[PDB]
Amino acid sequence: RAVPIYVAGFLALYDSGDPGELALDPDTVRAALPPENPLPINVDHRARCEVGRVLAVVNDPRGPFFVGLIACVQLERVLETAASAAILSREERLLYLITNYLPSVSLSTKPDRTLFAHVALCAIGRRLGTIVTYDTSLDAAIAPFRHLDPATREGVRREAAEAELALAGRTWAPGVEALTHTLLSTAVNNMMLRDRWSLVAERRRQAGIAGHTYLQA
Amino acid sequence: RAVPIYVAGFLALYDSGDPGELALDPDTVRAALPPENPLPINVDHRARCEVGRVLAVVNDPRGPFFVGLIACVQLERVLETAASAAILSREERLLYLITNYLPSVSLSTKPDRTLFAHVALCAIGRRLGTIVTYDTSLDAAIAPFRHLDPATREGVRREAAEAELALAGRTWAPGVEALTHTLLSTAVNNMMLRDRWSLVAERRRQAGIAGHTYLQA
Amino acid sequence: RAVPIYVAGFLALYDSGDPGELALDPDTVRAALPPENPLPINVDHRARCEVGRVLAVVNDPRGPFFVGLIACVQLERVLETAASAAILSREERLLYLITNYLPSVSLSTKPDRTLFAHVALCAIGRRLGTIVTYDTSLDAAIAPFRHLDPATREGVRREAAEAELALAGRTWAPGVEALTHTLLSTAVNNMMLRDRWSLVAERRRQAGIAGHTYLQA
Amino acid sequence: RAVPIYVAGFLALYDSGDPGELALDPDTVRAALPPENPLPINVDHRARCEVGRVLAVVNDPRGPFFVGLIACVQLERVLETAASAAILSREERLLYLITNYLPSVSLSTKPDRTLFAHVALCAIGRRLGTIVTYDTSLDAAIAPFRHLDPATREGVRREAAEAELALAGRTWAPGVEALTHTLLSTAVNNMMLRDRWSLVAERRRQAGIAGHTYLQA
Ligand SMILES: *P(=O)(OC(C)C)OC(C)C
Ligand SMILES: *P(=O)(OC(C)C)OC(C)C
Ligand SMILES: *P(=O)(OC(C)C)OC(C)C
Ligand SMILES: *P(=O)(OC(C)C)OC(C)C
Repeated sequence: RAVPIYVAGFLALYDSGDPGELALDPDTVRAALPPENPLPINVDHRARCEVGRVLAVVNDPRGPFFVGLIACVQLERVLETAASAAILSREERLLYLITNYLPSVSLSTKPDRTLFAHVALCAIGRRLGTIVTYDTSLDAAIAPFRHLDPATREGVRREAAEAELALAGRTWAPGVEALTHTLLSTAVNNMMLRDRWSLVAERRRQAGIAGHTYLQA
Repeated sequence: RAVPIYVAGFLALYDSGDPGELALDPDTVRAALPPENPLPINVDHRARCEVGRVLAVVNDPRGPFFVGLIACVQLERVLETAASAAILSREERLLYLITNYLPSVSLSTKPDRTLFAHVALCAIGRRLGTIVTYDTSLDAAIAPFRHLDPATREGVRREAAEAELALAGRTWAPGVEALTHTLLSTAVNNMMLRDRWSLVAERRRQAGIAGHTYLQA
Repeated sequence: RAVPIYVAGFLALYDSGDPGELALDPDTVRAALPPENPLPINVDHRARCEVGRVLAVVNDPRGPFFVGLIACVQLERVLETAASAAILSREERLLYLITNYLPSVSLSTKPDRTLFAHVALCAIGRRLGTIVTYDTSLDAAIAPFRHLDPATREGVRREAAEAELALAGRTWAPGVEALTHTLLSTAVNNMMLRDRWSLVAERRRQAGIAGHTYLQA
Repeated sequence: RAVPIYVAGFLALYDSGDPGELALDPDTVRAALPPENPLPINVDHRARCEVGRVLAVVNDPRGPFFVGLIACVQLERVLETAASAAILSREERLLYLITNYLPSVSLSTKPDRTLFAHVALCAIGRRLGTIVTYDTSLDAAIAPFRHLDPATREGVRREAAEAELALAGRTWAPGVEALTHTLLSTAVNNMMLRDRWSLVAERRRQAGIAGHTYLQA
């Protein structure tokens, strides 16, 4: 019943100019992989809102790149119904809705294999180039990433298939009201942002994302 | 328990440049006042979300001006809790939140006394100069309005005091989930709006709003 | 200077219902691979209009799938200038223009390795499911193909990279006037088609193409 | 060498339902006739492509009707050669081709005698009932028009004979490449038109065109 959605994007870009604290480097990422424990995916750090699971994190010459799976029907409905949409097809309407509402990732860290805590989908992340892609196929989710080492692609596909076998069939169900409140919060807390689409456009460029994306920026 | 909030603003400006359909003129407004029936105030036209009542609508030389009352504790909690706010005192926080989240009014019309149907608080209205002010005192809510005919002030104060006497003590209770779902909707349907704060700044100027407003534009 | 464009799509679907003559089967395709000689890519069978080269043809359980490269700047200009376009970005404008003008492939056959003669880009092909995809990356061109054996993907990527090494740097230049006349011909000869977009939509479905494609059907 | 082709049709219908701007009325047309200066005929408003001349424009009770002459051998060759035609006799092939490729007229206007600027042959015009007829005889070109005031016929024949005497022998020669580039453009800019033949069928009915026309709609 749930539309399995794949998210892909950089958790961080290595020499991007992230402030002192936020910055991530090759050796620290090297030491965090593979993660000791699975990285759950939640909405706007509200840890009650688990909606998926990070399948693979690969250290790309540009930064730690990841691929996740979101199998949550409540998240679908809550979004589908909120959209008193004027302006398609079907799950594409869903792709269009999640991409533009939740265009960024945000990695939380607690060096060793337990450094990476979890990833949160959000409107605007704190590190650069953190704009993600959503699609119903892993290959389709990673394709808009043109500045990606060939090895990263081949490795993220391999790990992601195995990883899927485990949580095969798992669906998350955080609670429609929990979901509803969490997304209102994502809006209310980002209302004071002067034109967020500039940042989106800018960070989409830094990530090397290009193509016929649903992202309207 | 509810913090009575006063909304004030122009429902429309007379010679502003509103498209054919939306345009309002002095004669039509003349004929519509006083309203046959009280004007309820709701959030984003979702009639289920009645949160207040329009006390006075005076035909100012510039356009139909209004003053309304919002007495809803659910709206307060729904907003207060969504704000995982970083960044003043108390109900001022409340003022700050609603002002920037729902900065515009929108008058629905069904000429005679039954023309004006209701007013909806919203992010961006379709008529110019429709930026409102919120405050815990009627006098405070109308003060930022500098291009206001002296008669309009004395008239809007007089009717408001009376009008309040009737719905004195009334508190609206649409239901927190209805509120929660309506506000997310306000957020989702306006996500593709490029910048928005420009329009808010422009239309604030048009209305002649000036002062130490919570409106961050 | 030329934008290398990748085309991908089925040259034919195995049990699709193609008329007696046009039909292709597994064993006949098996016997034609690898092609004795490279398969050039031309516009609407006008053999003077060579604009690219077929990189790989892989026998997929569904039909012979191929991946080609178009490196032609004249084709770019002729299209870019014809489009007195109302309605983006850049080479995407080019992607949008070539996809919707030339949405199909047409394989010409002269069984043995010399069966496959060449492929022609055209508006509407004669065999079913022959709707192609164009993109600036091979991976991005094949991603909209969801009903594709995993082996096909891994094989078409391997062959295509090697093949590219040979014609690396090759650009085609058929002649802008030749190009101009050939494309007018594509239009004039398909004018009598009652709604071609129905077929496009239909044959896009038969191919298992899905996603945020430039193809406006 | 050129095959003189006669075009006939309504430049506009009086009470058809043309949007605000495009709408034409009897008085304005009255004032515009006769045209101050001859009306050249071109392909798709590209003023470089003058291919004929409007002989008569008579104000019929239904709308401004016209009869024009097209004497251009390049247009003939450009069309004849583009058609890698499968599928009657000769100049009839020519009739068949132009009729279905450029089935509509479009009157550009700059009220006084200088209102009408020129008419452009095109695929789909913006005003209703603008479907034209082509033939090698004026009488043949106006015959399909059944809802035509008897006066209009006798008037349009009379002025046409005279008008011809002046531009008697004139043959236009825009240049085959100009022609070739203009026609591709006609094709590229109308590629996103869903169906088109419906509109052609509808507007043929509106004009009151009936008969054994080459127009395949
Ligand atoms: P993330 O990018 O934050 C990590 C640095 C913890 O963004 C949050 C604010 C949603
Ligand atoms: P209001 O300004 O609309 C009235 C014209 C009915 O704005 C709506 C779209 C929230
Ligand atoms: P192709 O699909 O034709 C082969 C069968 C030779 O289409 C042509 C008519 C463009
Ligand atoms: P015509 O009908 O346009 C006039 C109104 C100028 O059609 C053009 C768009 C070819």
